[PDB]
Amino acid sequence: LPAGTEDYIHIRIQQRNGRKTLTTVQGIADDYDKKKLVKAFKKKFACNGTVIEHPEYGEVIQLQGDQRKNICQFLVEIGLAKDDQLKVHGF
Amino acid sequence: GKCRGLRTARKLRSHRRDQKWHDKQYKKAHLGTALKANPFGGASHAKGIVLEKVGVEAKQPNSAIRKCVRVQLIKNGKKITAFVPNDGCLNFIEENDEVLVAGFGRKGHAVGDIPGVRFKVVKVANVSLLALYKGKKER
Amino acid sequence: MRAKWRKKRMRRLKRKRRKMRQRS
RNA sequence: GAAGACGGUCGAACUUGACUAUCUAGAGGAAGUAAAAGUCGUAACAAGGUUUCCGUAGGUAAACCUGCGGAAGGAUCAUUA
RNA sequence: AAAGGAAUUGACGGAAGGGCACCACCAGGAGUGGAGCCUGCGGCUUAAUUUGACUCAACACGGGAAACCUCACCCGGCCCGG
RNA sequence: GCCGCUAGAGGUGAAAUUCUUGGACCGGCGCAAGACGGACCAGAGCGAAAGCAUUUGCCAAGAAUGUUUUCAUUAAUCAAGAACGAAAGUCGGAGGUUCGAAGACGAUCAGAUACCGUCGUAGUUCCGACCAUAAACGAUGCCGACCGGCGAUGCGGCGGCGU
RNA sequence: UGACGGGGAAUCAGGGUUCGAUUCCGGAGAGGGAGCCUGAGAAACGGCUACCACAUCCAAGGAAGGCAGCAGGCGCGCAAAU
Repeated sequence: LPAGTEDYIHIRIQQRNGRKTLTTVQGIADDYDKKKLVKAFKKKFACNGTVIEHPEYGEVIQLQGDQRKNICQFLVEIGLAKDDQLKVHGF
Repeated sequence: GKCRGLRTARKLRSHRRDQKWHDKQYKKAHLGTALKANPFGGASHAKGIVLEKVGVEAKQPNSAIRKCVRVQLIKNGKKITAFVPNDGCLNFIEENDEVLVAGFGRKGHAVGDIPGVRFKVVKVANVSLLALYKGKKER
Repeated sequence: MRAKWRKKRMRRLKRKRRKMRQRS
């Protein structure tokens, strides 16, 4: 198994117009390769999303439509979790 | 254009013998697979034992909760869903009773406004629901 | 659904089914 | 002139092999058509905002997108010596 | 318990072509928008800052320029005109 | 490849990725490579349908018309069966100029792993061996008969002033 | 094949379609299969011999079985008489 993740993971969700929301993740890992786990993010959460390239930052993945809770479902289902590092910024 | 000569009776009859199978009532009543999947097996009624009482909502333009029962048949052991017809005729039924279940009136198709239910209950414990309903007999 | 892509998706489904059935 | 007995035949039945119908318990696992106040977007109908669709081949959460050949059910029945 | 075919009227278009109008531009004038002030509306506070109206078809509009009545609104009390 | 000028070329709604003082784009004379056959080209032609376009050959084949030629019903449609069948595709070989799925980048957008640009593999190209599907469309089976007109067009034949 | 065959039945304009286990004829079988005795006539079962299957009485040494005859009860059933 590869190395454990770095110190903290932040999930930020913001709004766009109508009935829609635009949700981000921040700071998963710098060590972890295969950062095209958007492909596993999109195909499990049933959402359109991608990674946009932000400098000196945590390789933000933006997904459309509200999943804060489904990230909690998926990350305890998979290896990388301690379940005290995930701070929810939902409104 | 048809084959219409004088010695051509075999072509006409072995045509119409084979294009009768594209007719749906002839295929559904003469192939034999309908009689094995039907819960009655070609009967008019079937006696069975009430498992559990359900309510099913009507289809989309109506709004009601139709009172029905889940019956398990004695004869072959399959489980059906039957509709207990009149007003207040749900209350005359205890569970684990013999009921005599007839079809709903459209011969294998399940319609009304009630989805997936084609059976209705005639009797409960050898007294019929008309006699129980009018106050002519008792339990 | 455009019927060619319904055809293509049942084509992919049958190709995966015949992949999973001849392992044994 | 009875029982029995060698042999002969007709031969039910049991024995271990097959193979082949009909129904049944099937842990999982993959699909539907309804229910229609869930979520993600708009692919189709207006030149539906990239004209649609057919055959095939590759890809992608998803409608779909792109290639090469074909059709108008097209958005032209026609455009000049 | 319809799915579909052809055809008519209508609505709609991110189609093609005409027409009208100073609630359109062009010829142009006084302006408005920047400035102090009356006044309405959005917010903010209040015990209350009552209220309807939000693109022409809201915002000097309720003929609404209210010191009491108006007067709905607040704080305290009489009153049957039960 | 050789010249001989120069600071931009390309591309787009706008741009950026790409190329360029080791000399690009444009101009000139040349060589070679592979694909392709414009304009003439039409509601015109041929083919069983798929399809088919530079010249001159050679190889067989065919509709139409003309016929006082011959045979004398040999015919129509087609279970079984077979031949061909665009493009994509698969395998073996040769070829590779351009286009171009997958892919790598750029930019448009909230997001586009789509349209829009730069480059590119497999393929497109040819010779063999497969596959037999298309909106393979006149969305209209084939043979025969009968039933109004009209003016041209392709081919073959006949008859008519003229030019 | 929820198939005994036929004379026939219910529908029916002409054509058809469907049904016929059923009182008349013809076949087949008496739980499943065999094999026989007598007799003119049987592969008889209100005859016999076994095997299979299921069942009754027993002093556990043995004995006897066959309603798809009329009535009747069990059971299966929506569904059939003294």
